[PDB]
Amino acid sequence: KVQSFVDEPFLPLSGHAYMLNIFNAARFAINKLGNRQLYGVQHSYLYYSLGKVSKQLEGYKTARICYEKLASYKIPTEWSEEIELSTLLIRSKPYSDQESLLPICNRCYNQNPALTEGNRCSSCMHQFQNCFISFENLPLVEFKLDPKITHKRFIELINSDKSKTQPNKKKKKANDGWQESHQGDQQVLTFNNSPQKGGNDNESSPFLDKLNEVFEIQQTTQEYIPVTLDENIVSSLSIDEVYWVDYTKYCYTAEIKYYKSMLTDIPLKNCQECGTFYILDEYEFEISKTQKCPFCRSVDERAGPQKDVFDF
Amino acid sequence: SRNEDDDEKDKSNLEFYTFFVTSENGIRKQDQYQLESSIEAVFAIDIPKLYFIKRNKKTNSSGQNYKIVEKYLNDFVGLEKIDNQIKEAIMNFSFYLTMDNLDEAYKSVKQIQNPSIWEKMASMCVKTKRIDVAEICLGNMRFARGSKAIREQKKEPELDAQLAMVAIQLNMKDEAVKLYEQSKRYDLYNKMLQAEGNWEKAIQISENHDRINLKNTYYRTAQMYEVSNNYEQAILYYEKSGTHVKEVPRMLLEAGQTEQLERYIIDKNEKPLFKWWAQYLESNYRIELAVKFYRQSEDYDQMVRLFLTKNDVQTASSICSETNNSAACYILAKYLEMNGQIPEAIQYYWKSQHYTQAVRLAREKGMDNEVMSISLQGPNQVKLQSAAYFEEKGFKQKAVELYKKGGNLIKAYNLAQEEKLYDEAKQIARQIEQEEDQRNKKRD
Amino acid sequence: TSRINQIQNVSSINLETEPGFLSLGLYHLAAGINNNVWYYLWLDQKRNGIIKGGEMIQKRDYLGSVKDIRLNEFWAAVLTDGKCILHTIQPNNNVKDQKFPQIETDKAISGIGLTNDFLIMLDSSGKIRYYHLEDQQFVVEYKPADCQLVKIYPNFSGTRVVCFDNKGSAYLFEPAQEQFYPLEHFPQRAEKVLWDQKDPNLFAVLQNDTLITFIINKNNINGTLIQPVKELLAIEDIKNPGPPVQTILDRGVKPLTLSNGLLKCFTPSGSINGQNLTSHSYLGSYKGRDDTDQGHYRFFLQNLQLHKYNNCLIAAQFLHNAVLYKELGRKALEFVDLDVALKSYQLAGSLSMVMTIQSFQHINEKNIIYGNIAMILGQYDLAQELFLKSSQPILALEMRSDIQDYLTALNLAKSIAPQEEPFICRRLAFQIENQGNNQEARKLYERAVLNKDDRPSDRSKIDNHNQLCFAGISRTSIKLGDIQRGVTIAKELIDNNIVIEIAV
Ligand SMILES: [Zn+2]
Ligand SMILES: [Zn+2]
Repeated sequence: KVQSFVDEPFLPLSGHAYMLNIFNAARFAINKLGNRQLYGVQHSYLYYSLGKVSKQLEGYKTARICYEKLASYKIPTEWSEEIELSTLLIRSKPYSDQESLLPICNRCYNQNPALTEGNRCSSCMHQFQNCFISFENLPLVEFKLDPKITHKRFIELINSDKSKTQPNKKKKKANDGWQESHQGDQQVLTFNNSPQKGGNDNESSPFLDKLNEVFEIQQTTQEYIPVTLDENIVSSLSIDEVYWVDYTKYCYTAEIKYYKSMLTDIPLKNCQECGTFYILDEYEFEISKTQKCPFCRSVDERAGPQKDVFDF
Repeated sequence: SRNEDDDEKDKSNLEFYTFFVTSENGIRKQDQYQLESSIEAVFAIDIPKLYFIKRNKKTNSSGQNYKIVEKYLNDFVGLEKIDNQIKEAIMNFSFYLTMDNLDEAYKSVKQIQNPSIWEKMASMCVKTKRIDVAEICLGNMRFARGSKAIREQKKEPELDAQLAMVAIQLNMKDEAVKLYEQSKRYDLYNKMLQAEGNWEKAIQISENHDRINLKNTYYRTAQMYEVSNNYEQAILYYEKSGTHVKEVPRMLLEAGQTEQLERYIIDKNEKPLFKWWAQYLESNYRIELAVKFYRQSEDYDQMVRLFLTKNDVQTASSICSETNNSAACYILAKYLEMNGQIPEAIQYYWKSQHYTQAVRLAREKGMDNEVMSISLQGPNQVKLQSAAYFEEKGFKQKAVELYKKGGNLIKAYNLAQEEKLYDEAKQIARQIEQEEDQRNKKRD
Repeated sequence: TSRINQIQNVSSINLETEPGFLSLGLYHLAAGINNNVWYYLWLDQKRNGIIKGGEMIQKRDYLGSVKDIRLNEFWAAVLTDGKCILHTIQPNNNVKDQKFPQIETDKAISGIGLTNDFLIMLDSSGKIRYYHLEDQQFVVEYKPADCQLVKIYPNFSGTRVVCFDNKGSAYLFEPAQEQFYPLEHFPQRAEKVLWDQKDPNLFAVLQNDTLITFIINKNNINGTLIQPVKELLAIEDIKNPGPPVQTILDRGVKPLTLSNGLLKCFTPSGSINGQNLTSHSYLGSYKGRDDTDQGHYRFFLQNLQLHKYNNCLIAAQFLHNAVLYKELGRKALEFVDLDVALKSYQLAGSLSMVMTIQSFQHINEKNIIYGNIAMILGQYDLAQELFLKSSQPILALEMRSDIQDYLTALNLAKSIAPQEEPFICRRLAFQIENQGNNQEARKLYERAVLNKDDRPSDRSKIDNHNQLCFAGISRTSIKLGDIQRGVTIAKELIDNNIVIEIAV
């Protein structure tokens, strides 16, 4: 993606969405790769594109960091004078970035810099997620299931729990948590130079209480241990938000990962053949444009069984 | 084709064989020499030199003369530089290598050591197909490049490939070619042939043997032609290569032949070429020609973008009404978001199959019929979100209906007990028993 | 003067006073006499097209004299004996004067320089300051700047600057790196320096009677190279410093500027001569159709001096001599020109060269390539130092083990990556059975065995090393008379050929 951007000469007045997508792709690639110097990449195009897109989109801290990195790099003489001139020009610009662009880490509620080692935040040790079409951060968190609980009956039990947790007004935990969130609300914001701490704990739910207790435990231990959930929280959950990834078609029993979306308003679509996440807007637009899954390189579900003997 | 007749003029029917004879190992073959047709007879044998009789046909006299020809042994070819004490060490090492007596030969070579002697060591080790002594010698060259080649080549199941690589490192291409043919390996030989310079021979070998790396060979030949400044040959081998849509414009702009690029794009008549040329025209402030080439490339998003740059919304509206492109409508609605044209923006978002944005905007602005019409044709998630919003609204009956038409029917059943209706409740009961039977009929 | 060998139509501007200072901008024209300044404009900004006559926009008067006038496109700088001021040429409706530069010292600015967007001011105290036009801020400050500053000359964009200082000294300054660079072989009475619009690397210095040309090189291995280009007629015989090339200039003529290897020489009767420097002059003289061999060798020599490696490559391919091919390949390799070096070496007839060249073209990292080029071409210690300076010292350890020095390799391995101690130690074992020191082999092999037995992970390599070390102890114990242990450990080991060799 970034090479298809860079080889094309840039438009002086280009679309803001295209620039944002290119910046996100470059930042994600730089964060994920870092220093492995694998076969295929040159580590110069990414930095140059990130610098140009940041200069066009403020991003003063990232621009300075990538410009220093490129100064440590060697480039063809066509770009050196432009790079030094842009660096000296940006020297006069204010620091502290521009906000409203740094990714928001879930289970932390804190703001982190765009370039943070192997695509993880400083507050916790949790892997980020991105929609491959737009390379935009997704509001998703990872959780595990007890070995005693089996997934097949887990599905039916959580379905029954979601179904029962609506009409019966006797006792339910979901509506209790919703009402507690509506009644009591704590929202604090603190400003710093690079970071921002968001104290948003209005939603008092058993899941979030267990999450914050586990986060304090991990801070005490200074290590990462994935959260393990018991039957009560599992019953307290619903059906639409879960986005479990299965590798059963390749291996009948290898592993299974479970993810929860904090924001239920945003819809996410998970291709199980390639096990990749997408935003329904971009995924639907791409499917309408072409009937092939981009990373999966497989047929679309809406179409018929194209897999016949002739194609085989 | 004719590879056995013309070579017999200089080849004779006499071959020389060298042997070391002892009681322990009996007789062992050491080396073989092919005598040319000019060589008439074997004169004698000496340690540093071998002497033969050669005819003198060029003499005009009736009686042709005969001269002595002095030649070096295979292990002594090249070493012109003081041969007084080395012969003993070389003979001892070869003799001990005949029986593979490693340590005796190593301790015999210990006392002298010399880089030229070490390269002769490595050459004869390659000749005798021994690897450990060969890599030890390559360690003793202080030849870091050969060691790096060893390290990068050792990751190969075939030892013959490593031997051929060492032959390349020691500069005899014929032995490496023979080894590659012996091992039935052609890709490494194809790479070597591509490197050395005979590109056409490499192309022929690839097409008759591999045919897989043929595209790579074409690309490499095109790159070589580009280095040779042969623009026509470079572009030709680009179209015979796998990719030519992007390499040709890049080389043309590197050279600066704008008119040649124009001739090429007019001859090709391809949409990506039109898009590239229009983008370049817009970059160099040729707006009208860029618009014309965009029209020839059918990129309506670009016309909407350009007309939005100059705030010429009327022509953009006409274009989106005529072509009815989806992304053009999407970007037009994006502009209308800033332009304060919410109804038309929502309509265009609905047309562009972007459901959630339009339905969420209308839910904030309070439109009822449009959002349910959108959700009826939308996916399950949009249906759920819109009908939950309708639950949040003052009228819940329509939310019940949209659940009934939505993907969640147990929710409709539970609402049926909640609102304690009977007719719609019994219809929902019929629907839920239908879905239960549908699920039970799949597999049991 | 856009075109070559001909002069376009001149345009007349009317005046009634005779100024002693003249300044030219992209659009305006400034005429300055003592305490009087005149400004002229063409059309009204945008694109000229048709050009109108001289328009008197604003007559400017000063309390002091006008020492110097500068005008880039949009702002104008006026110098008086003690103070510099700024002005806007297009607008006169604005009643707010420009922010006056300088500080409480209020001393005369020794050096002033206008670029497209930046203003450089250098004071008599020896301090250079960078000023942003639209922001009006001091972005870059450098107070020490060696001993004392006399004269300054910036690039047309401000990327480079050259400072002439007391006792006839010269220095090069880069705002990005904020570090000075001393200069050598410079005349002490040169008055001006002209940059080249074609390439920022090349520039020229005007002595009172001679022209000197200099080039900045950053692609040179482990060095930023600045040197006066020499003249040489030897057939690759000598590569040593010599007299610099000097262009003979006529008496009382001032070249206006140098661009594309062409100098705008001005001579009386209003004559403009493009001429050429006597380094690119023979470059333009050579045609390459038939010519001769001495001329072709001179063309190759001057291309090598000017680093025109494409002309060097064509001059090489004309003459099939192998030594010239080797020299050109070595020079291109030393100037990190990978493609030219590969082509020259392939034309020479070597494959081991091109294998490593193609392997090197893969890596785009900086220190890794610098060290690899050093270790292929010349010395090895500098390559090791470069690799240590890089982020992959394991390559340096491998290179040191490759030379088998084993005096610095072991120390480096212990210093950086002590987890590879066993394998390298095994190599020492071979060396310690090469020198005949049988006893030391026992302890070296035993230490290696203990080290590899400590780590149980990845049992394949551990088992291979164990078998090899067991063979080593078996052979060294047999050689030392320890028959029982050697024959026993030969019994447990299973690899047949090694046991056969030990029995032999
Ligand atoms: Zn976190
Ligand atoms: Zn997929």
